[PDB]
Amino acid sequence: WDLTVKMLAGNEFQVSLSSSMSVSELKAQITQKIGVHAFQQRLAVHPSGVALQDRVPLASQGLGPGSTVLLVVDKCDEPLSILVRNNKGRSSTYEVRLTQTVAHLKQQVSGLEGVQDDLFWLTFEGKPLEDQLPLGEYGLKPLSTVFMNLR
Repeated sequence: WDLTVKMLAGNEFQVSLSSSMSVSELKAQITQKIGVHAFQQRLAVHPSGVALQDRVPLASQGLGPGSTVLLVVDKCDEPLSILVRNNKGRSSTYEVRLTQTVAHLKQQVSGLEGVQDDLFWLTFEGKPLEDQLPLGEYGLKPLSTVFMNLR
């Protein structure tokens, strides 16, 4: 599957989807082309401008081989205030950026809570956060609540 990507603020380039033919794989190929995090990519159908739905298959949104998608990169990486609730249900406020790793947040929580980093993990809406992934890949927002879970 070969697709044209047209960036509003710049270049047009080709990508190939040879695995899942999903939005997730389209975003990953764009990362290889322009070095931008998947969670910062905004995509629409060319030329309608209708936004891509992140869980609907590409085939059902009018897209396949030879289709064109519009791409813009969200320029926003300002700090945002989230909550992390400790083992006793006490929440503390943390300033994070979506380009920081889960490991960055775990360092902040480790210091404020006084719990060595390997004695806990973090969950958002029940899903575990992985140290190496950016906070942005979990859809954290201003006022998101994250849970500290002890071993």
